[PDB]
Amino acid sequence: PLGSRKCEKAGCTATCPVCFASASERCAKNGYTSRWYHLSCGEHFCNECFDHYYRSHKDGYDKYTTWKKIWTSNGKTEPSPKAFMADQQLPYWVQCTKPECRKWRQLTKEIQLTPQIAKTYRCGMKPNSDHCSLPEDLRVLEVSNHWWYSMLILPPLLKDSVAAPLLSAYYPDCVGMSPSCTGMNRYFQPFYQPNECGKALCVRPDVMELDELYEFPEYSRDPTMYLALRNLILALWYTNCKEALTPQKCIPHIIVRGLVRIRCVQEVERILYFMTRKGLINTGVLSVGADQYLLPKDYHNKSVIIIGAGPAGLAAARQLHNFGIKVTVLEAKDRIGGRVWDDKSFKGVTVGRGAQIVNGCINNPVALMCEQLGISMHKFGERCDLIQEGGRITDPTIDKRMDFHFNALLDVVSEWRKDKTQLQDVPLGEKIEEIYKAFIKESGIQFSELEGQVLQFHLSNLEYACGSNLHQVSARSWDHNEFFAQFAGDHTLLTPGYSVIIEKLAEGLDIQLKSPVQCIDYSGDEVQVTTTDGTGYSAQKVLVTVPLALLQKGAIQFNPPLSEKKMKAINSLGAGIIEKIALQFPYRFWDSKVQGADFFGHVPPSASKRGLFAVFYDMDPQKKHSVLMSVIAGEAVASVRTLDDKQVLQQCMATLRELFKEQEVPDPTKYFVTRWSTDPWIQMAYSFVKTGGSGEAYDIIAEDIQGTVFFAGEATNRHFPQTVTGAYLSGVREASKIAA
Amino acid sequence: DPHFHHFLLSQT
Ligand SMILES: Cc1cc2nc3c(=O)[nH]c(=O)nc-3n(C[C@H](O)[C@H](O)[C@H](O)COP(=O)(O)OP(=O)(O)OC[C@H]3O[C@@H](n4cnc5c(N)ncnc54)[C@H](O)[C@@H]3O)c2cc1C
Ligand SMILES: [Zn+2]
Ligand SMILES: [Zn+2]
Ligand SMILES: [Zn+2]
Repeated sequence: PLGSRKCEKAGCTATCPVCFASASERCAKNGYTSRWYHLSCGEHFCNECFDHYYRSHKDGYDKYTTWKKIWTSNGKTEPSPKAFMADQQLPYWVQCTKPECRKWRQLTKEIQLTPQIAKTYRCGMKPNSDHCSLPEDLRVLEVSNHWWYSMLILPPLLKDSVAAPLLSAYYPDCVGMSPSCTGMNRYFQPFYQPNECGKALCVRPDVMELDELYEFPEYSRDPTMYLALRNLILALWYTNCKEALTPQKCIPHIIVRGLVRIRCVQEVERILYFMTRKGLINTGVLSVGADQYLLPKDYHNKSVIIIGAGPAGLAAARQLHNFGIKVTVLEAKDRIGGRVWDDKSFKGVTVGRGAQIVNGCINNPVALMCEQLGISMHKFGERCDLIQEGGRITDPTIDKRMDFHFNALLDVVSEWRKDKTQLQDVPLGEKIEEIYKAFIKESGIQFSELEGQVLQFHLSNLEYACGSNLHQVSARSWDHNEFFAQFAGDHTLLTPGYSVIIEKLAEGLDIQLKSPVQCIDYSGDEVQVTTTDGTGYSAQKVLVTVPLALLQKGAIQFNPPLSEKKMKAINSLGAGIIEKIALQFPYRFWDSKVQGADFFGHVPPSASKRGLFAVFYDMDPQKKHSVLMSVIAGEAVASVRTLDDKQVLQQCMATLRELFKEQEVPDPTKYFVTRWSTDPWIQMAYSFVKTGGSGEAYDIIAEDIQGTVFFAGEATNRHFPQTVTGAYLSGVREASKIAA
Repeated sequence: DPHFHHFLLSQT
């Protein structure tokens, strides 16, 4: 009767507190003590065990001080006795893995929980009967109660998290890991480093993102538990991206003392499903069987028609199929891929007629997919000599000088734009030419004919990037996407081709080729989708991923029609265009002059030849086979429209013979010339912002109609326009919206 | 600032 049997904590539901520490010879056990300390509704320790560590004259004080020091030196939270108890003394809980038992059990205080123990535990297991039949401790079912966590004192801190090696620059308790704790693909950098500049597809490990706050508002007050589990989940995905990450896989990696572990295990499942739906994990070319769908059955009860089987359409279809949702894709052409189309008949080389370069590999879904497929990319060398007609290699200082001036011209454009509205937008090309003449006139510096020709090369590089002569592109908005964090790291040639990724995304999906959509009717209960031959399809939801030019032409009839606001956005973007030529030779004639560089430039003879085979690419990085690819950009696409393939070839060969004037150039034995501009279902290479337009147009086009008609494709990605990467992510984006 | 945020977790 001297002492208490009531917990210190007001509102606590523990009618009988027992001490979990039994660290002091004087432990009150289950009897009366001065004060019962409350870690949770089911966990308390007595006053003398408190004192055993807390007071200097007691034997557990030595342990407390050494822990307090470590906690203090690499931690941010207070090193209180409750914190010491929760980190070092609270006994572990583990769930029996027998499918028909599944009961939670407390381990004896000396046992250190490990992943292997958690993986295989069953009732009764010890390092040295009828154990499953014994009743489950009553405090377990209590953890489910809404209030349980609120009555828990300190947030859990994870031990030996798979995330820890990646977060060594953070204080562990800011990322939900314990301060007392002591060959991943180099393109996987999912976590921001402290005060590192923006990069694409990166999370702060210590801050919840907007969508995370939105889905789990209960964590806005204290995100520790969420952050620890989200970071763990991401770290697990990236350590093995070739298989689906499941709750069962995560649970053995959640290591924390106490009943709170139960709360953690109960939460990791919801967090995992969220990250799956959003496309952060369980993604890329991962494919899962009917018995292994990535989201629970409550997401499964819907049907989707996806129009177009390019990167965007296939990404969405792959995501939704993997989730367990019913998906049908309708593709106009006799092949899947869209602006991914590879030619594999070149001896020992894959040459893309469309996409083949990866711009920024760090965190790039394409790099993730290369890892999953076990394929290699080739990082481009820096060297690109500018070769003149006929033969002269341009002085690198001239190259660098004119590049500097071209960028200076762009810099003053970004000054001029600061006080202009869309109604005041001028062509970038017009504005450059104007500023150039103003600079030429003011300081009377005359550039040589060559310097002028090299400026022209640099100009053609920007026309190349935009897919247009710069007189059609917005001075205000040309580089709008740079406002957002962009993909860091290597620029690579995807040697095996994007087709390898496309084929994997598509495998096992329901895809209807040669089924060009002509009508989408969303006025009724289900969407009615009609092909050009009158074939009928229906689903609850429809995703449109057709190219921008095809929306601009109105090739698909929408009932009800698209809004004026959408039409204005659609028409405010440009349908950019480049074409490619590929040439196979009997031998590598360029080796003597090019000396293993990945590419060489071609200085335009005059303004009228700008963009006409500006850059040639050596298509075998192993330097064995002889294939060159070149590009036709800007005004040069026009000059080529009325030429047949033989004639384009002639001009290319004439160019090469001028570039390598001092030597013989063999005849090509195989070639292609692309005609994307006149491919009826494509009609372009990639989007750009036309004069008067805004980057916002990408968002407006991306906006769903009545949660019923959805839009994806490169021209719907404001952060990452133009690219296979951006198209892929737009598909992942829409799959998330659709699955919600 | 949108110069930083994760594209897939900034959709709301
Ligand atoms: C020559 C060239 C070079 C490029 N280089 C690169 C590069 O190096 N790196 C890079 O990242 N990107 C590059 N791109 C751009 C990139 O290929 C595209 O951004 C990307 O493929 C777009 O994906 P998508 O899914 O959005 O559209 P698409 O790939 O175009 O696919 C859309 C699909 O819609 C189908 N379709 C259209 N209308 C209908 C209809 N009515 N009914 C049914 N189906 C329809 C089309 O047939 C097509 O298959 C290049 C493009 C070209 C043309
Ligand atoms: Zn209590
Ligand atoms: Zn005690
Ligand atoms: Zn059991």
